[PDB]
Amino acid sequence: MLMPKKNRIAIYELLFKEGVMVAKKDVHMPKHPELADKNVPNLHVMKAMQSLKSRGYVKEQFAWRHFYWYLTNEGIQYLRDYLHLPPEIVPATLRRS
Amino acid sequence: VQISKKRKFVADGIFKAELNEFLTRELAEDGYSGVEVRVTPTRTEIIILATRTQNVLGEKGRRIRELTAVVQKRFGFPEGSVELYAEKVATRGLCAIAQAESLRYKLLGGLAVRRACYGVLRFIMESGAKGCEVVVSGKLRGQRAKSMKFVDGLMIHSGDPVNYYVDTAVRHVLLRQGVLGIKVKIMLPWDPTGKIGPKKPLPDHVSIVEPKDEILPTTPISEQK
RNA sequence: AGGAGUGGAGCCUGCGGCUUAAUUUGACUCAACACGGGAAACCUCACCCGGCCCGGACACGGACAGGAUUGACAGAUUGAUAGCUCUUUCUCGAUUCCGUGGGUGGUGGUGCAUGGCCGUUCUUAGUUGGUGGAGCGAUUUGUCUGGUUAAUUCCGAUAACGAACGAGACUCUGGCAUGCUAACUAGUUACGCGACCAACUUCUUAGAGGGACAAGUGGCGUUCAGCCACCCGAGAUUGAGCAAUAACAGGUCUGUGAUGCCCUUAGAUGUCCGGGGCUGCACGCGCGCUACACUGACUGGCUCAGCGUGUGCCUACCCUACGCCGGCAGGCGCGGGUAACCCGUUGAACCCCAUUCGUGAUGGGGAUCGGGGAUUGCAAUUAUUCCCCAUGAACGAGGAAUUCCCAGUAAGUGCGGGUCAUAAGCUUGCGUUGAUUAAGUCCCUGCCCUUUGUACACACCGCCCGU
Repeated sequence: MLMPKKNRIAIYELLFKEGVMVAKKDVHMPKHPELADKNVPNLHVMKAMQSLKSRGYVKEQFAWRHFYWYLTNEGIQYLRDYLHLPPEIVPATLRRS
Repeated sequence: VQISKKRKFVADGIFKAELNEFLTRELAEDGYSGVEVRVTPTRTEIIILATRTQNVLGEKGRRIRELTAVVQKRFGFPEGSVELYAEKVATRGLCAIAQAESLRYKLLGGLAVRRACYGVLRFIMESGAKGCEVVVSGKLRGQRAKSMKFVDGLMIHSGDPVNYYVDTAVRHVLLRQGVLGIKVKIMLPWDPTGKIGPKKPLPDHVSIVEPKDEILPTTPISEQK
């Protein structure tokens, strides 16, 4: 919450570009171990991630102070319906198969 | 860049513990038994033991590539540095973790606990185990929780031999009523070689080599044709 | 008829009794009370004189280029360079807000819904099938008359026979090698100097081994199990760890998207060197801080101990080797050590001693409390931070009640880890000095292996009688 729309689209191209990620719950602290130096404020990026994975339509699992994600196709369908980005631009994650 | 040997050993132990918990909480349904991290010059190869391997690799090795990638991006290894395999376990019937998961997934669907516990106990015994005991504690309807225990065979509790003759698994089963915890203890048989059981025998067990039947005449007489 | 050290003589904490911002959650004998590894300014304070940035996958309502966000010293605030001043119409700019809860949850309830961990009954030796005997049966035998053992340990006996746990064995730890495996961080031999005036490894380190078995002897023991004593021996019941089903409405939901929902509030048990207490003294209690004489401490006049710790995923925080010099930690330059390499053969320490007690208030061990430069922690006082002037305190075995303890016990004494900013009066370990009494008993408190009684079974905190 308390999240601007430019940071929204920023976190959304981050989700588009990465897909499969790992993370840790950090909010107040000003430097980050593995998801810092992204030219965007840490707090708004992490709160937008909170919105992404806790809005109520993609499930999570919280343990050992870290996050591992299964990004369902319902979320992909929501993204395609909202931003109108077709899946024909496949993620580059399908290499080294 | 460098830390002392005490810190290094402790960090290696923490890495092993967190990796084990991670691939315990991920694929407990896949028959996962345990992890074993092997050192290799400038490498860290990982072996996963599971009763079901087609399901940990999946189609086209999807699950393996995903969880290898997340372990890579998590544990600070350089790009493309972690490679884990998935091999079957030669002792499926007398591994405590595997049998605990088997009970938890026999109970998660909603079933009578006595039938499942007796089936698991019978299967462990028919796997050559020296003895077992299964404890299931939790809610069985009512204002009170009960603990019912199923034993068969012989089992030790005290001393050092319990460290290498008994393997224990404690698991939580989440039902809509609440949580029931299961406890599977298996007393491994004594077997030299094969890694099925401990190499040393029970320290209170003394062995004697057995002679054979000797019914012989009074004096040996050579016989020639 | 033993004692030693006690809670009363030298380093404040826990929770209730107990004025308003002060006696603040969980834990009601052992089995609560430096216990939640909980050393409270504050992030963890809910007893707290005070607030703001506030929440809804939905059930229904108020409707769009404005419906406000921590964010100004000097007129102030109720401590506070917090715009909260009934104040500017500065400032990310559609972020959001109000009424009820499921929610991305609440260190929010319920541990009388649970899991898992512990603690305890219960430190003792206890416990249970199968088959076979007995009984209509609950149930009993096995699991025992005796002797023996620390032991349901064994001998033995025997309607029981075969077994399974627990006990033992086991693991770790100490104690011992004219032995073994080898070290440029301990340790060294006559073609060695800086001195007639590259030892096939042993003190330290640590390994495949050895060594102790009531083994030898003597005496007690259906001459069995075993017990006592004595040589020899490094050592002759030798530290701990682990530890049986049934147990308890024992503690923990405040360790854990470990976990089942009845359910408050906007003053979320979020932040921000910010901020009252609890650091009072008629004590309401509990754990703690302390040695009585030529023994206590100084001459600084000989090589002393550890057990251990020590510097980037996080991260901004490590242990320490000379001089400014009053008399040394030390405000600043300086190197070493990710460590048997440096601290350090452990850098403001023995218990000793030509500062001394001639018979005990003196020199002998400190009632406060003042200065010398303070390690540098905003604050410390509403917990951090040295020895000296000898200023004289019942100045030499202690209401009722009692807690711990049998040899390297106790006690004295310092040191290191945890907590941490080198924060300890706490705890967890470690050495150092060093031990009076006892090798017994069932009297008190309890426990166990039997027989017996019972009107008890919520099991004596029971049950129960009487106008």
